[PDB]
Amino acid sequence: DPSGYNPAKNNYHPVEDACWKPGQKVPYLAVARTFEKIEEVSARLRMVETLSNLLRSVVALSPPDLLPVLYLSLNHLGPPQQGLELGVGDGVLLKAVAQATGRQLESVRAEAAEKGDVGLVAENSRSTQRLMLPPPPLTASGVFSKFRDIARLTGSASTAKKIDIIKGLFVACRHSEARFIARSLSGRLRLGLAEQSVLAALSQAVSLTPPGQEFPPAMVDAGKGKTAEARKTWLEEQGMILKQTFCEVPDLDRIIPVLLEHGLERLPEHCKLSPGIPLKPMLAHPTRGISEVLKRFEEAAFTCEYKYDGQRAQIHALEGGEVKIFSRNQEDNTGKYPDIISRIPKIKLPSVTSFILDTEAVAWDREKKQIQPFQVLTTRKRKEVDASEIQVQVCLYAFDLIYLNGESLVREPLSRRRQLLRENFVETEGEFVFATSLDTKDIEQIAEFLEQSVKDSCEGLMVKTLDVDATYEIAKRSHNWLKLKKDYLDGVGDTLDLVVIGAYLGRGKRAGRYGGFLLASYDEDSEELQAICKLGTGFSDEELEEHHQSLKALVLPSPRPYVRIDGAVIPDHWLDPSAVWEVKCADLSLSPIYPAARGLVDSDKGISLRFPRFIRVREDKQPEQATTSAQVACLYRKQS
Amino acid sequence: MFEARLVQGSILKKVLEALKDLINEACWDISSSGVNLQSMDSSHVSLVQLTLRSEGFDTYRCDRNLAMGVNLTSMSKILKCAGNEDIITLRAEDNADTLALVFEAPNQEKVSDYEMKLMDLDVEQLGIPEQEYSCVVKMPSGEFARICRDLSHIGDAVVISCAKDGVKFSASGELGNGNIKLSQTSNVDKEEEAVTIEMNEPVQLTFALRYLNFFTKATPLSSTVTLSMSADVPLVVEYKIADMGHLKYYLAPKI
Amino acid sequence: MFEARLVQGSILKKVLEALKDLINEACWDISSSGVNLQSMDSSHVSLVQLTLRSEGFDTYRCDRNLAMGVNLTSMSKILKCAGNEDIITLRAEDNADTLALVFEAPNQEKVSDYEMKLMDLDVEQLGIPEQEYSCVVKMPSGEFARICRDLSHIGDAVVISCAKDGVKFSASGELGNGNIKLSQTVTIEMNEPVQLTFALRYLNFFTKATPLSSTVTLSMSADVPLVVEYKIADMGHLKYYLAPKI
Amino acid sequence: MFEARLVQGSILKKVLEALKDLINEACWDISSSGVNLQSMDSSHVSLVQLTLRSEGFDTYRCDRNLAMGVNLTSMSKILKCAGNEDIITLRAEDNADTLALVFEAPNQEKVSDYEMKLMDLDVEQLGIPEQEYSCVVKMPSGEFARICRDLSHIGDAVVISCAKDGVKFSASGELGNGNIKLSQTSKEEEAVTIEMNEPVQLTFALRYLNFFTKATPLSSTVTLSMSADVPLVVEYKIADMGHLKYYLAPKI
Amino acid sequence: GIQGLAKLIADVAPSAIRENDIKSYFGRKVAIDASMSIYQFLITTSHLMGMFYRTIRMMENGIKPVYVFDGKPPQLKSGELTKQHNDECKHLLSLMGIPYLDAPSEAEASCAALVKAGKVYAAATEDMACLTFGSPVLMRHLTASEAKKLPIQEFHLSRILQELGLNQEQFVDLCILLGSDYCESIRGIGPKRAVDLIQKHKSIEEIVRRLDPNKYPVPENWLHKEAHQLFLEPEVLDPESVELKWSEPNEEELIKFMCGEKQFSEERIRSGVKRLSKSRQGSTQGRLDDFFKVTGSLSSA
DNA sequence: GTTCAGTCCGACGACGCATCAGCACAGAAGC
DNA sequence: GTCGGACTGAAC
DNA sequence: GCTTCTGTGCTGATGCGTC
Ligand SMILES: *O=P([O])([O])O[C][C]1O[C](N2[C]=NC3=C2N=[C]N=C3[N])[C]([O])[C]1[O]
Repeated sequence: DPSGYNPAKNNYHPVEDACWKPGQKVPYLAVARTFEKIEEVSARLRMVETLSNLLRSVVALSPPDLLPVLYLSLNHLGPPQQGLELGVGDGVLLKAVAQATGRQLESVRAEAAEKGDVGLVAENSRSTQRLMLPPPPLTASGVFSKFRDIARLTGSASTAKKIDIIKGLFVACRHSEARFIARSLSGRLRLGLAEQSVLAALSQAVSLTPPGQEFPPAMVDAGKGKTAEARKTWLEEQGMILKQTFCEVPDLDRIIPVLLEHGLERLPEHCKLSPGIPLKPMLAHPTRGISEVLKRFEEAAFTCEYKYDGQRAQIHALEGGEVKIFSRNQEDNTGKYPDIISRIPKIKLPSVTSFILDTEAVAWDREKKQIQPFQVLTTRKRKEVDASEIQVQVCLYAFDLIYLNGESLVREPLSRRRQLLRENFVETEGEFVFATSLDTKDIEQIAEFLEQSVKDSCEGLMVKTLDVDATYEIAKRSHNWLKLKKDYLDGVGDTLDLVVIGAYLGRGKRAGRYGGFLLASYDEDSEELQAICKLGTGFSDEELEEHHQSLKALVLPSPRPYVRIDGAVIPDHWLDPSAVWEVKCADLSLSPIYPAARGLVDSDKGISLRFPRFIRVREDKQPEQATTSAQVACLYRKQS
Repeated sequence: MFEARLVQGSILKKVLEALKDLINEACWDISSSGVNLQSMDSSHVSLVQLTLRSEGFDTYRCDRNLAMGVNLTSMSKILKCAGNEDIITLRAEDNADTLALVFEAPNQEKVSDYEMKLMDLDVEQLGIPEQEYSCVVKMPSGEFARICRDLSHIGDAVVISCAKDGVKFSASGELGNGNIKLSQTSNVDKEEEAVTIEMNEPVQLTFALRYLNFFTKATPLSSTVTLSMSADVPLVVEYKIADMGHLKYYLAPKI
Repeated sequence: MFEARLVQGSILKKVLEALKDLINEACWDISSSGVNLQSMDSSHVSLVQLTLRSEGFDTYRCDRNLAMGVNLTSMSKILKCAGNEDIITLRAEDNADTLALVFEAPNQEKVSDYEMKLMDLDVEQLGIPEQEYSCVVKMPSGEFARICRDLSHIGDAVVISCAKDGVKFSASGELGNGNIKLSQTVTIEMNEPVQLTFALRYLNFFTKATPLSSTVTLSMSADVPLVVEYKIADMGHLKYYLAPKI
Repeated sequence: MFEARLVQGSILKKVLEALKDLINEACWDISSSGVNLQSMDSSHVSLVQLTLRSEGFDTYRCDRNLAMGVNLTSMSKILKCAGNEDIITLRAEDNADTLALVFEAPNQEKVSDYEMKLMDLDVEQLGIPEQEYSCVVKMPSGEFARICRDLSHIGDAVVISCAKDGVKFSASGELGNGNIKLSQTSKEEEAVTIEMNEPVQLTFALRYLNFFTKATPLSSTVTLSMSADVPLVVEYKIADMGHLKYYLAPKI
Repeated sequence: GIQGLAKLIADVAPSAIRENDIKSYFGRKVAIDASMSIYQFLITTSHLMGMFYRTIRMMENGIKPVYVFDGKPPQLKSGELTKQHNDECKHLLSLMGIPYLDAPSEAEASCAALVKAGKVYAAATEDMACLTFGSPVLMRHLTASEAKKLPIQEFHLSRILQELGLNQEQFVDLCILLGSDYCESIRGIGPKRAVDLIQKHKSIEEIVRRLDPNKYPVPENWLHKEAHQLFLEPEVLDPESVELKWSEPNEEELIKFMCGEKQFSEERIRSGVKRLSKSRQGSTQGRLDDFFKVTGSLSSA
């Protein structure tokens, strides 16, 4: 009986407190009960505890059901290098609910908008559509099989096939599994816990109850007799072993099977890094200015780098001559740049066999011999690998070395890495170059190189240490390199002052209030408001509550004719424009969807804000006094 | 080892086409008695059962009981590639991985052949009991087909209510509501064109128009069909394919 | 209270198949005289008049005039069900938001009824004056329709020429030009010669009504809206009015 | 300049409708002997030879030899607006800028005319030598089209086989292979006759056959000719007036 | 133009505001104020480039433009506190076959006089002064460029006046008080006040005398009188003194000088004079209300 | 011993290639 | 991309 | 000629991958 299944009970026993017999496929109902117990809890370490409890139960009763229940909590459908994705829209889910509950679409949309959650409305309702056979209860293996089938089934009339399968899963719910299936299909599982925390709950479970025990499990608490603190010290050093083992090779399909059949301490003996498998790339931390860099790197001798506005690429060259290219978010993007694969005979020196390197790829002008913006790259085609007719050329900027000729280098100082990078490759002007780096601690050259970068078409500054914390290993700290943004380095940036025109209802944590906004500039040569962006970030909880409480009475049932919108999301409410909110922008860009500033530079393409952020409610103004589209164009010109 | 020749291949065309829309993969069991096809839909809402008997075949010879897993799409298209009047001969031997179809023309000069790839298939078998039914109606195939083809536009589900005076359909939705009260064809027994009702107790229920639109595809096999309705029971729709067989459908209600 | 019965239900199918397309939403005026309906099109470049006198109704009662606004795409979808020879009967209450319909098959077996939702719709109405047309052509609708289709295949501007000696239709497109003629063997009546131009971007929408009547009449005068008229049995007729292309 | 009249306008209606999906523009060459049109397709893989001999029409008058570039889609949009039973007439001048098409109905209540814009085109002319094709077959056209409609449904390539008393079409793909069997007949309302020399087997694109198939109402009997690796000749005999000959490349 | 009155209408009576699209105005003669139009055309041949291309664009959809130039401007509060480029526009009107009128004063008054006397169906301007001058129909935003989408906004003075019930003088006073170019108004009472105060006090003179606090800043020199008589009977020409006729446009005369004085794309200008000329084969289709009178409206219960 | 200091997690945003749905009509097939 | 948000640790 | 539909694109609408 899983209907009272309680993992919140103190001292869980891996076999005695479960609700299925061993050898059986794990009942998805228990996974749903456990997700409902996790969301009821706020404390993060208590959530990792409850997930570790359940991972321990699975490896005690049904070890083969491990791999799916990870993805039932991790929401992912496979290694990102394969390219598998669910490919279902939230509209499709809302129509499937309407079919399986028999309720008409307008009412369900209105309920889902007032609650902000498809999983809540999946319950409290029935279609009375009684089948002749009450359905078989779903397994976690079965749930995963049906989700990968939704990912696989495509082609003409595919939304019928998807609707059918989703109907079938939905009518097979018993008590409360439906809410979590509704979440599961959106890519928005809202579990309150993610990759690092599932890896932690896993590490705790596999340390408490190792694989290779026969049933009934001979050992359940490998920490027995130790004090909880020294237990925690053993747990966390083992957890660091797991995290590093996960970092050197991203995919659980190489980790979890060998974890069962060899055990957790001997993992690194088999799991060596090699060209042809991608690896987790470094992240960056937002810092405002050079005193902060100097306190962060006081003992650390560091060097300076341009932040180029390109795409991150890892190159993985095998000795047999096949070479692959991978993005930040792990996907195989090779065949976007087959001409680079044609360039490989000339790039490496004749004395080397294979390598792994990291590079920023930027489109390059052949006769102009200059950089071009990210808006150039984003329009690059993706599916066809046709190198005969090439439209947009590319040049490479190096910024780190991983692997050379059969030696791993991730563990090493950036000094020896960059030395071996330079001493073991040839530069090719217009094809591939080192990023220029200046090797000093004086603030003047740093703010000089800042100016040189912002005038050499780059975003900001990158800072890296040569040896102190310099190594590639994410698990110690993910953010070993620093991003120095122009955004607050100027003290105040491209501030703009925009009128409210419309609001979006809140969802998730934001539900029961507003959750997004639409804003306008003023067009005085028409006396009308041009929609310029959607605002959704940078307002705090209680100032959001103040924005809602000010807007509640300000609605209008109709669109007032003073609005201009097109293609952009039709708002949930129309608002009379009575206040202005100062906001911040990171870049102006030529929106193919927004009307504002159309024809002041390009005829049809309007203008909108890269990376918009709210700042302050400008309570004293009148609406027409706000920013004009002519100023907006002036700023755009000033960007070049 | 199987061989089965039948003169009117048109029935075989009609039944494959009429089944395609509801299921893509199904199994025949072939035995020396004849052929059966039981199958379930992916929603597991609508169950279908076809039965053929050897005396309906002209030249029937099965020695070993063989299951054929077949994708409806490829074989439906193969019979779209055939004439109505053509004499059709299925052939295979023990553990044959390929299904042979012979098509015979009335000109003697044309004798076409098509090979279909078989495939592995496992299907769930369910045992629906024969029983009394509270209401039974015989209707011309056209009249029920038209009623449903119409009412598909007025709503999504139909509230049926059979009685001794006449069977009622009724529905409601986006544009209004719509009722059809077929009476019983009582004073003149035309047989070929009659509506007939027999009822021990009235039954009233609700059903899905998508699947009724999927069911009605077998209307060209017979000028009439029979409906069995009973309280809380899956609707039985039956198509008596002359003296070669029966095709039956169960519909899970919307109670 | 509204109650009208009509054995010729099959014409209502044919009427609603033509009215729906040029006017998605329209209003009948129901009177002691019978049923009528007038409305203009989108550009205000054409209008329709439907006339049906109470004489042809198998039973009629009406205590006062009634104005009913209805979406004609809804009535077309409804009547895409009703049978090709059914008796059609219309009913309405004193202040209802719904119209009742009752359909009886000839064989008495399939008996149907419906109750549609009304919508509030007030539309402008134009009172056409009585007049004589310098040209009247009376001729089979089936050739007229084919000629209009054949000409808008090439170009949208049509010239219609009417005189004692014959009818002519002239048009041209980016590919070149064409002329069609009809000989008195079609019947023409005239007082003064007339020649005018119109848009086939309405005449090929007009010629939908081919099933409503076996023949059409064209009424024309200098600088006057062309009238295209179809008879409805004895019970009434349908007219279209099209502004000229000056 | 010339003038030409034929009572059976449907003949030229079908003559056009057969070509409309092969080539959008072509040079019609008109001379005192008759009308010729030789052209390749939009892809060089095939050729057409359409010939109508002058004595085949009811009235012919050509005094100056002339070739016009013609938009075939345009003339399709012309003739679609006329009944099949009407008398056709065509007139052309020496200054080839407009052609006059005239429609004379059998009910003389309607006679009509259209003037069409001409164009200048130079078709790449070629020489088609007559040759003894190692296999040739004559058959009724309606089933030959059905066979093509069937085989192209399962795949995009077809293989012919031509033996001394047996011809077969074959096509293979994901859902299997379909074989169509032809045995010679030797009298009935229609017959299939084989003029064999040596046995052969060839391959052809079912797509271009799916376009060729629109010529079926123009003839009862269609004749197909081939050798080793030469193109398939397909002739529709257009009365005692002339012929429509396709030439389709064999797939390697 | 009068401040904020479009806002008052768009909040109180959107029903007389009709959003419509360019091809709905076929056949229409339109009385264009040349002054505001050439002013936006300047925003050195750009004033001519808009004067050419916008005129073409109007001609394409059956619209016949009537350019009206200014005369003596009245005693503006700002202006009473050059025609090289103006007559440059008069040059190509004759050279492209479009008429030029010269008003005795602000051309918006003479455009409104033309509309209110049946000679023309709509105007072309952005300022509501023409509605206040008595024009029953105002058509606005037409003169915008091809990319700036701007569907064309009708205003219906008759419907506005009917819905509030407040007469033409009781609309002139609204405009003056709501903030004209002729004087300042009372900056102490909100723009929303105008409809309600006119409903309660249907004149500026009755409106000021009832409430005399220090918080009500009536104009220091109270020109809320003189503008009322100006908008009642402005200095305008006789409409029937000029029978409008649209002539054959020149095929070459403009282009022989056009690329010559201001080097610009030959192909755009030559195609422009072709397309505008071909649109004159249209302008043809008419409307039934011109043939048959409106008996009225019939209202469902 | 608590006002900091850092993690980590998901709130939200803007573009754009792909890729499939939804009319819409010629077209052919079916009759 | 980016900003806020709740909570354990930081360590005085 | 009529039927419903099929095979036909063309244009519109989001999902998901950059950042
Ligand atoms: O955290 P953010 O996304 O703001 O920054 C990381 C992002 O910056 C880009 N990048 C440009 N140049 C780089 C670089 N990363 C690392 N080194 C150099 N030299 C790249 O798109 C990163 O993902």
